[PDB]
Amino acid sequence: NTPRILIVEDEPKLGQLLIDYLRAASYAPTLISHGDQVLPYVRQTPPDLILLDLMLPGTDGLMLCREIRRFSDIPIVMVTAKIEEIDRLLGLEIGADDYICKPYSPREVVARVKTILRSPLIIDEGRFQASWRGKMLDLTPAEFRLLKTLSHEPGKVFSREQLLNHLYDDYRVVTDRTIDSHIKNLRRKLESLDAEQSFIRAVYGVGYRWEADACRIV
Amino acid sequence: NTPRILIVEDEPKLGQLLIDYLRAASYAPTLISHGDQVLPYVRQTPPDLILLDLMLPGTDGLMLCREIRRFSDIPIVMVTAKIEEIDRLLGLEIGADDYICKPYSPREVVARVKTILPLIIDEGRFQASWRGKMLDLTPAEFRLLKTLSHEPGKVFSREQLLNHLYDDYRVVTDRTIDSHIKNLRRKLESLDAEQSFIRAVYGVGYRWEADACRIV
Repeated sequence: NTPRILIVEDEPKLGQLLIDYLRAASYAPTLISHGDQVLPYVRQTPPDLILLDLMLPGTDGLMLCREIRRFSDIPIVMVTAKIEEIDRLLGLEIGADDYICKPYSPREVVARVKTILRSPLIIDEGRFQASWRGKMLDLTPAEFRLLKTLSHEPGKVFSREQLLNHLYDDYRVVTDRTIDSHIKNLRRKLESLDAEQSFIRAVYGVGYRWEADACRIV
Repeated sequence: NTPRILIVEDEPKLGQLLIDYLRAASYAPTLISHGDQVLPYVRQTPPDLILLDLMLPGTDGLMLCREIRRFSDIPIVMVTAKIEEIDRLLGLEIGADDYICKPYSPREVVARVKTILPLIIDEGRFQASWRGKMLDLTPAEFRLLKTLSHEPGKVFSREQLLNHLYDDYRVVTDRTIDSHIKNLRRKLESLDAEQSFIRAVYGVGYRWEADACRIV
């Protein structure tokens, strides 16, 4: 159960070469000698991608290309020139000032084929963004760290000193404000989206507590 | 004073074509057709970049490039590309499932070549620069720099500079005015020292003490 690729190529040597490269890339290559055979094959045995050699000038490639596109939206890679290997490049050491423009290699053909074939509170710490009921929140890095801290352990009272230590451990957080300022600001932005939800409770000298749902981390 | 680029191409049409495209990009192109000519040219008249076609007769470009790389670290682009296929495909509608496999065009290499190659404020792309050198400024530092330097000698209180940071929607920080000013001055003094940029007086405000900003 791997992606199958139909190679429409007349030249037998290159045809086999593309088969060798594609099969080695864990694909299922199939070769066709152009002509009438192509169309019914695409209808009965549809591939996941069509590698088509437009024998330019010819125009017979483009005509077949246009014919296939009429009844199917299967991706077609229109080969313009003659695909050749460059084994001279293999083993070549690339420095910091050595820029090698990509060749017209069967390797690069395989490469392009690979490219073509590819809790109301949600917090993503990979991109550092949060959302309440789907609505995005515009938070400063401190308001974010406090949001994730409280919402991860809901019903847990965090003292003002504890939250500071979560802000200290989080570089990308530099703050001249106080904890009370942030909590109000974060709550203000949360109440902007809801106003019907009890988000953060503040008991002086005791600490802050998240009184909403547990954040879902992505 | 523009970047000099050496083109090593044996094919005359593509050679002249690369010259035209590169010169149009405000560069200084020089074409060499033979492999025995380039090496002494790289010595006597060193270019800023070498556009080297991998496939030229007489001597292969790889033994040619290994030679240049031995006595210079000038950036070398290894070209394996040809002319572009216009007219044949001109007018064709390229769908989301239509992928064109074609060799690099002389337009594309010039594109790739380009990639390899006192106070001014461009409020468009939101950047600044002092004495040529660009400034890495946070949205608050930028807004503060423009506000202060637009009117040198004028005193803004911290209450007023807060009004500006509040009216700027690019600005979202956890820092105060005093920190941004300390920062903005720290980055300016990192460039050229002994030049007094911002003066801060408590209870009075802040004052830009240098030349005015040149906008856009």
